Amino acid sequence: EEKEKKENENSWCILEHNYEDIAQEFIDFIYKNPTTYHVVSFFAELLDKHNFKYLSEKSNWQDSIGEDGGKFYTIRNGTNLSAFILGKNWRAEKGVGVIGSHVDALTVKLKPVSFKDTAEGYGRIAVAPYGGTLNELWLDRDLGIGGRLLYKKKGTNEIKSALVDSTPLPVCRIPSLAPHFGKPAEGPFDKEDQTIPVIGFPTPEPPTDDEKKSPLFGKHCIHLLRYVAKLAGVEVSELIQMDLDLFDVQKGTIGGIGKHFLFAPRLDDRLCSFAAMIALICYAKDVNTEESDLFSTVTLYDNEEIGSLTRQGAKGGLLESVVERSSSAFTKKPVDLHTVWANSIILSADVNHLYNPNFPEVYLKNHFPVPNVGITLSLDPNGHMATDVVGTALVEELARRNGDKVQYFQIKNNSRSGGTIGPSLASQTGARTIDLGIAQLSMHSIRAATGSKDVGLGVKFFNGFFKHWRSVYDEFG
Amino acid sequence: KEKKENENSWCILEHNYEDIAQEFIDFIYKNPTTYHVVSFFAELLDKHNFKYLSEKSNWQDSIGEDGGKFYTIRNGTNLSAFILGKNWRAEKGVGVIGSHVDALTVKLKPVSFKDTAEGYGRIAVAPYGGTLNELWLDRDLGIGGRLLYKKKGTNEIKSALVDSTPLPVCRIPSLAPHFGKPAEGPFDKEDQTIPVIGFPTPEPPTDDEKKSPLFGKHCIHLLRYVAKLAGVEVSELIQMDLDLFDVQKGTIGGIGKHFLFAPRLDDRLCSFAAMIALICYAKDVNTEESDLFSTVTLYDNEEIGSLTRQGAKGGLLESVVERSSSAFTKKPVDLHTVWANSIILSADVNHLYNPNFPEVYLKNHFPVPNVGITLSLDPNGHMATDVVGTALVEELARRNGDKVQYFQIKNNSRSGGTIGPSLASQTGARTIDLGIAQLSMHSIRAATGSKDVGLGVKFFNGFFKHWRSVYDEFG
Amino acid sequence: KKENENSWCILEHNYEDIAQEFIDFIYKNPTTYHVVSFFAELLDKHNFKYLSEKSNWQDSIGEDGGKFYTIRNGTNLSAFILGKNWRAEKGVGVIGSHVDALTVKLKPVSFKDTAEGYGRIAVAPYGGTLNELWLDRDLGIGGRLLYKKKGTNEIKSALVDSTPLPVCRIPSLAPHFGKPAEGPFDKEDQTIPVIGFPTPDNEPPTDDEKKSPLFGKHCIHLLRYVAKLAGVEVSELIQMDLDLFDVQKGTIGGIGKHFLFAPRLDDRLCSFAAMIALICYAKDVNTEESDLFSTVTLYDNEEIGSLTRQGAKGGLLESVVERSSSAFTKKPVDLHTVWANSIILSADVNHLYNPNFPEVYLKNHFPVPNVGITLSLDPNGHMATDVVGTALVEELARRNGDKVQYFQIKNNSRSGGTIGPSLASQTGARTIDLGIAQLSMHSIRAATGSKDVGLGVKFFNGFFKHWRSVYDEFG
Ligand SMILES: C[As](C)(=O)[O-]
Ligand SMILES: C[As](C)(=O)[O-]
Ligand SMILES: C[As](C)(=O)[O-]
Ligand SMILES: C[As](C)(=O)[O-]
Ligand SMILES: C[As](C)(=O)[O-]
Ligand SMILES: C[As](C)(=O)[O-]
Ligand SMILES: [Zn+2]
Ligand SMILES: [Zn+2]
Ligand SMILES: [Zn+2]
Ligand SMILES: [Zn+2]
Ligand SMILES: [Zn+2]
Ligand SMILES: [Zn+2]
Repeated sequence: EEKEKKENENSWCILEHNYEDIAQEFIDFIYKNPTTYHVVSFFAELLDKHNFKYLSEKSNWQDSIGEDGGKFYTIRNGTNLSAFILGKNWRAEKGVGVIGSHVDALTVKLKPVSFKDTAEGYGRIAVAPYGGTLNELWLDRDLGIGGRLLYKKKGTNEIKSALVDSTPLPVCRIPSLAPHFGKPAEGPFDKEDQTIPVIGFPTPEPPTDDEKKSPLFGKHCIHLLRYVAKLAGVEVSELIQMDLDLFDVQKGTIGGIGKHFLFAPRLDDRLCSFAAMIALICYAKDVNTEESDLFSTVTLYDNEEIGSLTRQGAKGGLLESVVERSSSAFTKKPVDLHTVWANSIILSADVNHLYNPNFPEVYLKNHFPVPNVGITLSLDPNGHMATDVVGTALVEELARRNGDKVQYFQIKNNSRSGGTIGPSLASQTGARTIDLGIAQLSMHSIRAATGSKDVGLGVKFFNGFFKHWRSVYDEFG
Repeated sequence: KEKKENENSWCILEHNYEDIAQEFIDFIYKNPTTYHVVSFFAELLDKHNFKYLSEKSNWQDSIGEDGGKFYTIRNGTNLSAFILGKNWRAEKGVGVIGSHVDALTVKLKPVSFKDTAEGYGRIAVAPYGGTLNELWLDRDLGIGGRLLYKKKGTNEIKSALVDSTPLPVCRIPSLAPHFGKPAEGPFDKEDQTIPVIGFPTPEPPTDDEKKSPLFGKHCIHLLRYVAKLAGVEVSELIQMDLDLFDVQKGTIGGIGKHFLFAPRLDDRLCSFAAMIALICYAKDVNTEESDLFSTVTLYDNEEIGSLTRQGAKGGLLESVVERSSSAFTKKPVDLHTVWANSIILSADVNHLYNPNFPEVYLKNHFPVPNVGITLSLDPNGHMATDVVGTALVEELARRNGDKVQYFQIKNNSRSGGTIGPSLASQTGARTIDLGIAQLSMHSIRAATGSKDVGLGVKFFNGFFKHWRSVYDEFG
Repeated sequence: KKENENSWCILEHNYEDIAQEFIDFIYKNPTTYHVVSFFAELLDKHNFKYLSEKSNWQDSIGEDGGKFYTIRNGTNLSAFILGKNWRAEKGVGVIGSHVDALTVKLKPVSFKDTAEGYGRIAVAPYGGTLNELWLDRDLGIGGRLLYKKKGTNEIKSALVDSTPLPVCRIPSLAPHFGKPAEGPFDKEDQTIPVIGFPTPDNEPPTDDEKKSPLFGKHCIHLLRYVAKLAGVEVSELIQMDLDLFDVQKGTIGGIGKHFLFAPRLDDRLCSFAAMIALICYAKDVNTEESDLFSTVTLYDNEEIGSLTRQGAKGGLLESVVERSSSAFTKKPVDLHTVWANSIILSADVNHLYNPNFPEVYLKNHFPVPNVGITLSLDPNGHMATDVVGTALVEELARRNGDKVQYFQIKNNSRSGGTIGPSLASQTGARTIDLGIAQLSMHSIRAATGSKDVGLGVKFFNGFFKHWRSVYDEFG
């Protein structure tokens, strides 16, 4: 009972040097929450279990947050979440300790009309890529279906939503052509005409009159509508709309001959999102908000893989909104947000690239990370990352204090860089922003890899950030 | 009787789609530049009892507890009209239609002067967006836009709009195919697609005309002409912002009159439909009794990416809502709560199925003429439309008796972007990309359905009436 | 006193002194850090009070207004003068420029193994550097060191500069070797700075030196060198952000001394000219009497797209005006009214006519040396300049006795973009892109007219004196 509670804290927050348990919780998390909707829902439920109070965006917060502050979260669009801890003794000059990550991952979306005519008896579905999917890595993979259904119960005018998930059933697969056929079997393949998921081969019930009353009748195969309705526990007639993903249902696993690796889908950026959220929860356990003088948050964004210019992406400003609304409700007096942000540190936590020993020519000597060491700073002099000399120094100081190791990633001068939310958050807030993350192999694959210790090592680092960033940043004044 | 007949034609109350189609054609023809379009809507708003508010003055003394019907203009090319009900509160949100009034055109260069070329007069021009291609060759081009002038013996700089219509002052002449390879396009936009304005025979500049700041920057024939159109002296002209545009008047067409052919549909088609819908809706709205905040905001510079003060990224919508709500309550307004409860229709024209290019249209995701409004859907952020917005629009249409169509690109194709994503992130409000579909977007002369203007007006009117009620189903 | 004012502020037609001060400024302040520090020291000497971003400005700015400046990141500076009689309807008179220039940055780990005895350092390009123009140039090293004195927990900053010593040179391969000596060259493997060729008798690292966080990240000779320049121990070094730059001092040139040759003109030329205009202007402003709000805001990261906290998109201008106006009045300020009445000059260098490349310059739309400020015009959103802005600057010039030139690209050419569109969009204010024209933009060593620095200062000084009065004629 009491020993199990101590052992639980030790596993989740790596207090007894137990990295294996947190690695498995991450794997289970990825497997049980295939879509962005599931991930945000998982964290929402996690936050409820650790006494964070949900606040709706749709209502003013002046009545919900008082002088004692506390632990809160809000959700936008079901895909964009911000959790935060506000201290009774917080002032504008203390700033905010932020970790910003994204919860969207490369996937395949069902088209608004997924219906395709049968092709020599084969059932197929019309889909679209979200980011750079539907390539050769997506061929011959077991694909489940899941996401958000919108429904309206009979004899009501309420539109409600349900999350669905076929796991472990792979409902479809994108079949490669056998190499025996020659040149037609050689990639790359047309994302509209060639990489189409095969969902069935049915044999010889037709649609009922009630099923035909569904808004989605004609838009999707009657078998599909029946299936998702059964998963949701509603009638076909009640289905209003849907937003469904196809995703790899292969469960993650520890691997390598010495178990040094973790293989799993959708690491970018659910890896950092998970580690940052668990760190927040671990940190929150020992925070009395009545005595604290800090403002801490993890904010999770959608649509980072498509450039962040949506209301649920980093450019939509959920962070800025949360800090403005909370501080207004907290003090009930004029808060200078420019002073707030000038004293803040934002960690833009996004996965970066582990050294791949089979492609040494793309990695910059002395500026790549390796597995199971620690967090990696993303450095770039051309604005792809927001990291600057003070932020580098802050993180290195933090790590030396907390016993963490820090690695570097920067591109070769003849190479090219990805871009993160970091520059966007820095510009929108005016606050010093540091791009960093847990490094991984095979980013944007359907199944990626990181170190087996790296989930725990990330949790450890981010926990130390929340504990010590304010004290460390004060050295620079 | 006359007022009942006008309401039927303009607001499609008696099922009359012909008249509103003709008014749209007349509107496009009579207002060739963005300046003219904004001026048209300003005059229209004045006639329906909307009060102009200047951006340069604080609105607290102009808007009170009763709210009302208002509009404002930035740069002469960015206009926001709004209806603020006396019983509005932050949790009601705002119902917004955002469209753009800029269209592909050709601009006179700051110095339009060119030396005569074997006797031919020509003017130096620049493309605004993807113009000066083969579709702009051999078209009758009028000249028009904004002149800035200063009356002689005064210091004030004033504005006049000018328009040569029906006179086409110039034409970009194709080379006869007889000459062979030189006559094959594409053509150089600087050296080959140059408007020919005249061929003058053997008065030189007077001493007064030389006092013009524009003397030497434009041909004296041109300066005299635009001076005459504005009713000012050449000496008084300080600057100008002039377009060249197709003066071919729009028309109903097709063997069964199913089509409307007209220039500059992108996006004056949705802008007109949304604005007429707002005026129709406003006729039956008592602002003393209303609990809603409704707006149509019209932007400039969308075709060049919206990053100007008069484009979507310049934030006129957000400013209007902030200034209105501060003046209205005279107390702190939670603008985050306002936008969280809002719906933005990003109304921009999308693509009708072209039966001659079936390979670029996505099966089950193309619109056809004369059916209804088309949702623009995109999973990679080119459009702001999401699952809830789709369901909302479909719910709204089922209630109002409208039809809804889909547009989405093929996976192996390419998509343009709209202001929708910009508005969504700037406000944090759910934004829905949709519009009236058309053929031949970005041509000098495009086409849509002859009923689509009226169908568009009907849908947007339905939006203003029922969006709040329908969106409450999702809460 | 009068001789100093006449030299700096060009009051007795002395253009050579200010040109030489500019050359000295460029030579003594090679990095963005030095440039901001130079302007900070200049502002201090002219009685502008420094305000930290990290504290509320309520206790530093009162109803009297005054002369102030603030700094973000050591590279983003905003200086401003706020009049006691200022109100929202007077707006703000803004010059916005950038102080970052194309350079070469040391990598976070600059260490390289010796290569047949040669010492080299690992570096990266900031903008389009490490090309053939960067070969065979004498390169100095300088920038910001972070250190922590022994027995303290205080991270402090020091600026270092090797000038006149060129520590580095990127050596071209001799043409004798043939094809390998033909560019372009790989920026990672071929354009690597050579820093030395050490001999055995450069001592081994001491135990204290090994305690540095930077031990292993840079070779010990480099660490010892930068420690000696800052006056600290190697062990105390925490981090560094260092540039490589041309140490060739600028000069007046041409057979008639019509030119000025110097490195890093983009955009320290306009920044210097704008800042000196502000100080010259500020000498005769009594803030107790003034009703104006004036600012020069200097940005970092313009050359890489401005999307950082210290770039234009980070909003230091907007922040300055909001914080100032809040502390100034303590009765709420309508910022939308403020910006609606404002003028922003986006002052960034544009392109002088290069007579060797006539084919890329647009006839009647290029500037020449020693005439005056050049308006940057573009109808596709690369610049923010509009017809009213053009007329304002021309009016202003006519009143102050300045000359104005034009720059616009040919229809078949390509344009760069400035911060102008960003600033116009973020504020909603009318923004005018203009600048002092130069040859050879983005070279390691560029050129402008020898009179153009003074002509720039004179024009910008005229702007601060007269912009409010002139813009009132357009109302
Ligand atoms: C050669 As193919 C278009 O079938 O990948
Ligand atoms: C766009 As990314 C840095 O999540 O691969
Ligand atoms: C070959 As050509 C420039 O006359 O279209
Ligand atoms: C830039 As567009 C969607 O108006 O063609
Ligand atoms: C031809 As080479 C890559 O040595 O510049
Ligand atoms: C990006 As630029 C207009 O300073 O060359
Ligand atoms: Zn990614
Ligand atoms: Zn990522
Ligand atoms: Zn368009
Ligand atoms: Zn459009
Ligand atoms: Zn530049
Ligand atoms: Zn520049």
